[PDB]
Amino acid sequence: HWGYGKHNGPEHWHKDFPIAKGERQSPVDIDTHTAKYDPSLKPLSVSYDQATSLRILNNGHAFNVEFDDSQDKAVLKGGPLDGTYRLIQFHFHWGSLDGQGSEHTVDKKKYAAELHLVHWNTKYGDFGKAVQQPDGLAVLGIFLKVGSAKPGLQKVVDVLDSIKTKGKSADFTNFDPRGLLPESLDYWTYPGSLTTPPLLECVTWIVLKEPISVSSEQVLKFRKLNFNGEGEPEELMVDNWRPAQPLKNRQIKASF
Ligand SMILES: [Zn+2]
Repeated sequence: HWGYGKHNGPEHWHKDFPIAKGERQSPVDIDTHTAKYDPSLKPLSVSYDQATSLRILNNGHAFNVEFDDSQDKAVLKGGPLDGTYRLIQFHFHWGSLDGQGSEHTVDKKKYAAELHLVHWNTKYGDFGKAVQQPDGLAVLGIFLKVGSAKPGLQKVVDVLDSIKTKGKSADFTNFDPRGLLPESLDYWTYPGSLTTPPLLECVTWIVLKEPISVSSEQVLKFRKLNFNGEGEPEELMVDNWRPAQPLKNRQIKASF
């Protein structure tokens, strides 16, 4: 149904998902001069040592690297969060050119891509119940710029040929998401939403200030994926990002 084309893209989503014009939609532009340092924010705790990846899936709008979230293994806590959030999957948004691709922007600057590590609040028991709550998810967003290759990303890049089209999946065990993190965990945080339909307003966004560097060859491989299914007209999976939405009555806080 919805997608990123001219006839079914972000400006059309509100027809099927009225919440698209809601009060706490994502992504947003992060104005670095307006974001206020909050000394009460506790350091972020990213515990991915026991992460258990399972599979990688082309879902028609991105590719998701899925994790076993039936136990407290890979969790995010601390920072602005109260409680424990379990990693369920990560995916990226990217562009057709290096000058665009990220969903959040920083002083209107667009990065080549953006990584979203999606976590759900264990007090709600499962992801489906968590997305119906204002504090149901915590998404760790990390910007990607083109320059040096990210070694930890190569295993993901190399399996993309096996999931070129919509609906294809492939085994993807023993992938360590710690290899996708930048050095610093300094971050900005604000209350927002999922950036793809259903656009539910259930996300505490934690966006890292330090981008990771990936190579041109790495991002070029993302751009070879397809939005379409096998045996259908080829539609390159590029520009799968929603543009910045009105900040409205929200404050972005900085951990630094
Ligand atoms: Zn995303």
